[PDB]
Amino acid sequence: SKRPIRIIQWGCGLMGQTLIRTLREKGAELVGAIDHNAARRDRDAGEVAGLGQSLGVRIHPPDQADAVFREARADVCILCTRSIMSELAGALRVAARHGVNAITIGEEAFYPWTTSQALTEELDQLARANDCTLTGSGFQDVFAGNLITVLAGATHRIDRIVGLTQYNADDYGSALAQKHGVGLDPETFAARIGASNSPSYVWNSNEWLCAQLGWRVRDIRQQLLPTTHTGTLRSASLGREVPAGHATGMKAVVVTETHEGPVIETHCVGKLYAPGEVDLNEWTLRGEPDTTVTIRQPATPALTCATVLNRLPQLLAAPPGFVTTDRFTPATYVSRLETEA
Amino acid sequence: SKRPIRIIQWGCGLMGQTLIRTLREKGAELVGAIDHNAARRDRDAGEVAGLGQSLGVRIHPPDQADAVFREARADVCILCTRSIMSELAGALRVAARHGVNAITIGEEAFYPWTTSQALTEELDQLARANDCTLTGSGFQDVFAGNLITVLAGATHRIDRIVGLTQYNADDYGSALAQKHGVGLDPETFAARIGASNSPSYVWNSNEWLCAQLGWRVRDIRQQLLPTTHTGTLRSASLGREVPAGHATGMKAVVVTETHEGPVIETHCVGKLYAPGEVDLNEWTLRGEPDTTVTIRQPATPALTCATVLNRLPQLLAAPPGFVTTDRFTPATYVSRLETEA
Ligand SMILES: NC(=O)c1ccc[n+]([C@@H]2O[C@H](COP(=O)([O-])OP(=O)(O)OC[C@H]3O[C@@H](n4cnc5c(N)ncnc54)[C@H](O)[C@@H]3O)[C@@H](O)[C@H]2O)c1
Ligand SMILES: NC(=O)c1ccc[n+]([C@@H]2O[C@H](COP(=O)([O-])OP(=O)(O)OC[C@H]3O[C@@H](n4cnc5c(N)ncnc54)[C@H](O)[C@@H]3O)[C@@H](O)[C@H]2O)c1
Repeated sequence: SKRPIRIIQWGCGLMGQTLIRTLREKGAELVGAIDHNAARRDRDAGEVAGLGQSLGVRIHPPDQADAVFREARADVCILCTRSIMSELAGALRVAARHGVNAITIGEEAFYPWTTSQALTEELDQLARANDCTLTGSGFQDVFAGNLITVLAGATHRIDRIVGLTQYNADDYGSALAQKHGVGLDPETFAARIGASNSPSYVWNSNEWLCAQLGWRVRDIRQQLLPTTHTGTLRSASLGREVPAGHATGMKAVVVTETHEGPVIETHCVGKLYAPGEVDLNEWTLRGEPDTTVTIRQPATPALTCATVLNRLPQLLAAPPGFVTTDRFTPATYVSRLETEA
Repeated sequence: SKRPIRIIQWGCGLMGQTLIRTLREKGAELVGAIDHNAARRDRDAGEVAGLGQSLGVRIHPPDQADAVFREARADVCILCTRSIMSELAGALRVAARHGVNAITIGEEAFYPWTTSQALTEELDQLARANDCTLTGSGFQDVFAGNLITVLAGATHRIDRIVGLTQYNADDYGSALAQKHGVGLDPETFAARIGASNSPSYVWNSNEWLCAQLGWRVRDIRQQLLPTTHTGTLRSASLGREVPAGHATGMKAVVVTETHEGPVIETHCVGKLYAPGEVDLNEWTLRGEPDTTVTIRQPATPALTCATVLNRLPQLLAAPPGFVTTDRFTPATYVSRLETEA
């Protein structure tokens, strides 16, 4: 027989709400929900996710996470909270301590082996010790990952891979807007965002490409610059107007050099959109031959969530540890989130 | 403890010439060459492939194929000759009888399990008896194959996959132009091409998609129509002028219906090009979300040959038999075509 995959949603904001709705559509069961947001604490997860029915799954604050793991008998925790390993590791450790597989959309977690080596190695040991799998997925998994490596499989010689990924700061929560300097004046942007130069999502996803292609990274250079508009734009996530000339978000340019020779140059743009702007995804493999792929207006949030749910059967089957998706076969379409009973 | 992969090129026309040059750039060695073409017979394969320096590999006629396989001690035979299994079987039997892995760009061979079931089962048993693997690859492997299934892994619900593939009937040899009815008057086209309704490349590649997605085919419907131009066009492959109103090639529409419900609808055009026409590759996964992917002017011949060479390490490692690429992980970029001792 088959049974529902049993999921704990940790982070019940925009992406977590989409996942609660879509996991139920595919026959999975929400068995726990954790969020620290004062407005969502104590509410039913079905209500917060916009469903027509109460699920009888109360949103618990993270200080009660152990009790929800013990009670829930979950197969997997999906973690949609923060972007950087230091801010994900706490939740991933709770999942691993309970022997529960976890998959996060936190962008650094896609490939954190060099940017947060100590935390990743510690979680890898802890996941191995508790016979469960931790991984990072989301939009990058295909759209800055296997889309490129599938095309590399048809390429004679790669000299350079050149990428552009653009997403709408207002499709996501305050964390993403903050990381992108949305609403900062030019000086504060340069001082807080530019100067600290924290790895953009494509620093890690470029490393993921090199790992899957069998290349060794020899140098990484990133520049973070503010984006701008000629008019006022509004950030719904931060609930403030952004004057013309203030940062509407940021453009990251990452150049990843290899010992082998090929280079990966990726532009990563997260900003408020002026009228008629849309998400972009375009890659060129330069060499023999040159190949250019364009996704026409990728539905970035939907593609992020669908990839996570399609990964779950593989996550359940995966060997224990912190296992990044460069070590998996590509996500396949799964009609039903049901598992052998 | 590694050595060059040893290749026999069977078919030294346009694709075979590209393969002889490219295989060497990736570290493989040409150990045999077969072609029935009176103009290439007895010439050096390096010379025919446009190299500056002779390789000391004479092109042999296929009546001498056994003797060249016995001498060559090949790892792989690349077969670039004909399109349909009945016309490839002769060469695939020679490869298999000599324990040599074979990969063909013959379009039916991509997924021949239902269109040529008996030949496929016969070759499977012959390959298993000789500890070697036969497979079909080429442009379809990614561009009507794993490009679609990688995007399916980011999709919540698939209702329909709709594809358009257009290629230049003049980039390939006479066999492809003939399969497409190039230069036929409308009556002869109807009588020979339209009426027989032989499987277009996307009949087999849509079956390949269903196999990889875990769908069961319930019906396949194809219509073949001639393409036309308003002016005379020239086929370099046939050395023929094609007057306005004669078939410049053919457009296939294949609708592949599954038991599960999703449908794959693929439009496939192979023809002579009027001024400004280019190759096209565009796919839409309709459902949730809708995703459209476009390849800008794919370098279809270069992509065909590069995919074949990238597949070779997998072909060597593959279990014995007729093993279609739906059973492999996607082709990966290979810098070095080497194998153990
Ligand atoms: N493709 C991708 O990988 C991808 C795409 C979408 C979003 N993201 C990332 O995922 C995260 C969530 O995005 P979102 O748009 O849903 O944001 P959101 O702000 O709408 O977030 C979900 C919730 O997480 C809560 N939260 C944060 N830290 C928590 C913790 N330790 N414990 C409990 N609750 C916690 C917040 O209160 C919020 O309610 C962000 O870091 C974003 O950058 C990644
Ligand atoms: N992506 C793909 O899968 C793909 C793309 C390119 C070509 N093809 C197919 O592959 C074939 C080769 O294409 P090409 O452009 O190299 O054509 P080509 O005419 O240049 O082919 C090479 C030569 O093979 C010879 N040949 C045919 N049958 C033979 C046999 N039994 N023994 C020895 N030699 C034989 C022919 O005389 C021909 O000149 C065509 O049928 C074409 O339709 C498929």
